[PDB]
Amino acid sequence: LSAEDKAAVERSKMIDRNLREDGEKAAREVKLLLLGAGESGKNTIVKQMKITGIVETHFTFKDLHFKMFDVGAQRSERKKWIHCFEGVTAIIFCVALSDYDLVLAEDEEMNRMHASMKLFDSICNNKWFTDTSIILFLNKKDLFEEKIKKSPLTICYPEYAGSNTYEEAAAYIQCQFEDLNKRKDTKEIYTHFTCSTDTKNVQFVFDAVTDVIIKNNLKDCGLF
Amino acid sequence: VQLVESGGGLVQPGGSRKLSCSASGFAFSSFGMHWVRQAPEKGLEWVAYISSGSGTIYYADTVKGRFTISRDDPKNTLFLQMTSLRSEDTAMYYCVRSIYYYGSSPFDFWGQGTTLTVSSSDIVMTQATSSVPVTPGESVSISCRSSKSLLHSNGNTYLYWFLQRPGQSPQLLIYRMSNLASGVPDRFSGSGSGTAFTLTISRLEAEDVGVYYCMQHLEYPLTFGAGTKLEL
Amino acid sequence: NNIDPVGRIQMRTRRTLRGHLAKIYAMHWGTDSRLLVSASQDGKLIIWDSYTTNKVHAIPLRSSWVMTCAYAPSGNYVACGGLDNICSIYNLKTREGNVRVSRELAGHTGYLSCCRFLDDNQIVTSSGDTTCALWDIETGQQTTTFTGHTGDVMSLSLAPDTRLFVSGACDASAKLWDVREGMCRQTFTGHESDINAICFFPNGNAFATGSDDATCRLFDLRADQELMTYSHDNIICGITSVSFSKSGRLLLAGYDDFNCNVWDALKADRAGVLAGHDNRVSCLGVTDDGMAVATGSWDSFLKIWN
Amino acid sequence: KVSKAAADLMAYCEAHAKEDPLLTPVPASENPF
Amino acid sequence: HSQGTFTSDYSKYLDSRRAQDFVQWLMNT
Amino acid sequence: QVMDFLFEKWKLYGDQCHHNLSLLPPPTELVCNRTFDKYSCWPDTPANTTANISCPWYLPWHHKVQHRFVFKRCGPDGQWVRGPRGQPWRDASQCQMDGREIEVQKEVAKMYSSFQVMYTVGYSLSLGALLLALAILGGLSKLHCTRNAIHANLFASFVLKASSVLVIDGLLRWRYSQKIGDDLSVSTWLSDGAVAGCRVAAVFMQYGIVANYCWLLVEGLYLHNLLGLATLPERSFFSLYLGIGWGAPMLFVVPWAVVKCLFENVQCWTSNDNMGFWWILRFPVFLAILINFFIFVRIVQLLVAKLRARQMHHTDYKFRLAKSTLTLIPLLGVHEVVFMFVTDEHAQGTLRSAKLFFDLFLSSFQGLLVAVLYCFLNKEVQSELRRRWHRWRLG
Repeated sequence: LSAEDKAAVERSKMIDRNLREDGEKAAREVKLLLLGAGESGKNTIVKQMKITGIVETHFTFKDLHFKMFDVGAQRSERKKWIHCFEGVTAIIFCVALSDYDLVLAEDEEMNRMHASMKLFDSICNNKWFTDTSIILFLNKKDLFEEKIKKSPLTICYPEYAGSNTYEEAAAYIQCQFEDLNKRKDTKEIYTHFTCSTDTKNVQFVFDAVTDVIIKNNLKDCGLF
Repeated sequence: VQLVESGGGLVQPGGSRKLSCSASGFAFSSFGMHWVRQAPEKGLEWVAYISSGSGTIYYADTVKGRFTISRDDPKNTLFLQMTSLRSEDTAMYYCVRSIYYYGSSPFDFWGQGTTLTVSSSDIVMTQATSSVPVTPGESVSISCRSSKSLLHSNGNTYLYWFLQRPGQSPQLLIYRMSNLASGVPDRFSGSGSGTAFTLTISRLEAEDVGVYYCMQHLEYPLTFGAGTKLEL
Repeated sequence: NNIDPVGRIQMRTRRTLRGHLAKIYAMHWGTDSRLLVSASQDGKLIIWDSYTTNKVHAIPLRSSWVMTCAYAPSGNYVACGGLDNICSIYNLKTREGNVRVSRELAGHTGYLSCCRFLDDNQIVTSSGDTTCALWDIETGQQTTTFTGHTGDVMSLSLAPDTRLFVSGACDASAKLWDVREGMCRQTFTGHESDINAICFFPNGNAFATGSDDATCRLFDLRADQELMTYSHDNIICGITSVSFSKSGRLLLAGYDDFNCNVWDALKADRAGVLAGHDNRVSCLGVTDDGMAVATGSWDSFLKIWN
Repeated sequence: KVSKAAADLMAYCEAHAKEDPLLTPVPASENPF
Repeated sequence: HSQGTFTSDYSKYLDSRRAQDFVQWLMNT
Repeated sequence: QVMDFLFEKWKLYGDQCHHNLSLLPPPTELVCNRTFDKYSCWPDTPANTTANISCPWYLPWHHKVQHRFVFKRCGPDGQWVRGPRGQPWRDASQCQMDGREIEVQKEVAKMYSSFQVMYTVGYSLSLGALLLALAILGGLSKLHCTRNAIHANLFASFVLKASSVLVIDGLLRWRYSQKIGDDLSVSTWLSDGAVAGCRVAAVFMQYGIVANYCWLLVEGLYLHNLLGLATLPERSFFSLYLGIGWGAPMLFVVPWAVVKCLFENVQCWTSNDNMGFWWILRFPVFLAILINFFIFVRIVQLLVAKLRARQMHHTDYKFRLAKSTLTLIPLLGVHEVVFMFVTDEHAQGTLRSAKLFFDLFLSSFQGLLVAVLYCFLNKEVQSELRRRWHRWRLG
């Protein structure tokens, strides 16, 4: 009966004290994926952050430790390694508002807002993200602001018929993306507008993710 | 890779001293620290041991109550503070580094050892011979016996061989009576039954001529015996 | 098919190696049927003592999303995989300390899928950019690089004689290689969707590719033909890990339907069901003798089934 | 034809069938868990 | 606290039931 | 506590006129049987008349009936009247308790038989449903989840509540539905028998409803910190909760026991003649609802802050999901509707009939709701059992 591996189960209780210690520390920090298309503007928000495959940016803001697992560019499919991210707190999509006039230089047929929406529904309608609350950043606010004046925007959307006003047409396309979720009960898609200007938008992210874990605590106690 | 001690002197019997085995060179916090001492002419004797993270604190039954021991892990040292020093405690105290998992090698690296001059149930094994004179190039085998079957039911024999080159620390040679340690060549070999044990020292060379030892590791406290000296 | 059946094989949850706090992506069985290493995703792959549910080593690793692990045949090198491509080889039998990282084998552009040690010095990775490349450990650079698929490789299964292996592509195709000439031997088709794991025949004449449309196929190395198909119309999910027995007679698969199922070398009968997992199983392990089979399901546990 | 790979298929799985700890139910002493 | 009042009025009653029935034993015997 | 007062008052009355037997002169006329027929003792000198002696003073209503006389006619042969069996016969009907007091007693005995079947069907419905719900918090191992581990340890603070109120029912049926035909039987029934069981269960009850009301304080202070309200500390984990939940009544019940055992070991330790010695055990349960009232009025402010995000959902569910929560939450907020102010000092009349009905009704069934709201109407233990049913679709 425990000859002298009784010191071995002393050690195998000692690192099982530390796996429970770091495991109770790494569950308090919020893990948030940010996923973007090609040149959508994800390099500005990590520049707006604080701080070869994926990267990781363990920044923090106002008594809360953050993680930020950017996808970067894995040349393989998103059908294969996307299982790893189940249990992320709140993913982040990012599209530039200005990325609608140019066509994508891969086949020059489908528009960028027609392909990024075709990439949005791949990650909102798939099995592993049915309750991960998306927080999409509409990016490049001011460069689209100058863009909308000299553009009738009929190239991207033929079905829209209204004024080419930034407080109307860009506020329309906010409702053009966030109505792709077939489950509008469990995925609280927040939106924001940020560019190289409009500094400190992680004050929104600090108050968005805080409104996710309470909506994930109340949902787990049956209350919601 | 490095262990240093301090705290020597000449005390009358009835004094006190705080020994200090300072640790360096390795991740000290996840090790087991033993305190084997050596009589000024006679064999080794276990004194005290603290587990990893100040866990299973033990003592030897001969010093069971008089000595206090602790470890300052932000300072990486051992506080062998002694109270009511007796005249039978003259020793060159060693401070041993041990580690316990599957396939491990406890008691691998020893302390360098400082002396301490004071003025004026138990499983016990026995040696085989106090001295055997061998001229090198002869492949001498040595033996050992005990008073228990050290072949506990999980399938391994808990006897650790050693070697003390004359003057320096008792370097380990063979752990679990059948496994070669790190730092010994592939000419040694150990074997043994539940109670009797042996060691085959083939093709003797220079400087591996010191006094040998043994150490059971089935239950605490730990014994060593008088130790087989090797002569020429 | 005149060979007699083997009856219903049941195996029980003999062990529960809890201690993890996230999912589990790889449980490679060690070189001496005794220790296993389990690839977590929280921060920490740990090595187990299977006989007495002890964790001998907590290894806090950098690339916090592991996707494969491997235990060296010399028993002292464990290599995590990853998706940020740094297949960092760890050292175990270290003089004077706990644990260390030896060589961070950067140089892939995809994502590491199944790295398996050919010996103590040649690690054969397999990543997600059509490159199942050999390496040299202390040099820190590649030695050869195997291309010839079209999509990406998802698994690797090393032959016993350390002469070749099989490539688990997304191409519904398996590729035969060599280790001493860097040449295409053959390429075997037959599946429909991507495959997720291969194991090898213990005699070295076959390999069983686990697809994602609920079918295994036992191919050949010398006759240029698939031999036996595996199918059952009630089961529909995707295979995640395939393992043979010690003899190659029994077959242990692992499915997305939260359970294993045990087929035959020839009969293809759903003999055993090793249920008992909450989420899907991820990895298996069959020892060098056969006294244990353990699964690596995403519910932070491992259960060893004998 | 087709029995060339069927020959060494059933040649090997029977020759190691006597030493399986999976096919043959191991008794309760030689099952060390 | 309610069962510390309800039972503490139950036994405050049920004592006085037998105290009447003790007199009902002294009479008719 | 009146019958043990009477029983020694009876023996004090018993040797009272037994001493007056020593001062009896012998007969000077027709003497009857100068006796004491277990309730009345006379000087016994009738001129073929009745007994003009007083009704005895050892009655519990003795000053209510004091100026009346008990009659017992002696015949002209020196002999009193008899009964049909042969019992002695007197006239105690004019010194009975008045029929108004028996009539107000018979109606409340219907009430106390109504309440004691109200909770007994309630606790037995709860304790049957708790042990099913406390089975699935062990059998499908989400046991160490700190929300489930503090709910599995609230399920085992209702079984220890419900069983220990059912026992103090059954140990008030043995102790009070036994015939008293033997006078020597009630000589020892007051002190010796299966009576120390009614002393150990009367503390086991008064533990098991302070180990339950302080246990809802833990479930208050756990949703306080999981939702993250103000002055949130670090390392307030549930090994502190076990000490502030299970052990905090052990700082209250044994101070109540030794202030009772020193003072009064009356019939089953349950009577409260002095509320000051009873204010000890009514103090934390009035505290652990006062604190849990705050954690309810804070937590309602949190869901009304979620009024904004429900625009894409229907507008007829801001009243639904505010009340499908505020019925889902009262494990803790089911008291404090009556007994904050009335507090058993002065609550008599129909109020004590009403206070001890509603708090008796909810607490008898709040086992059953919490066993089924927090362990059957959440989509985890359904979807685990829905797989285990499907796992049992092949055996």
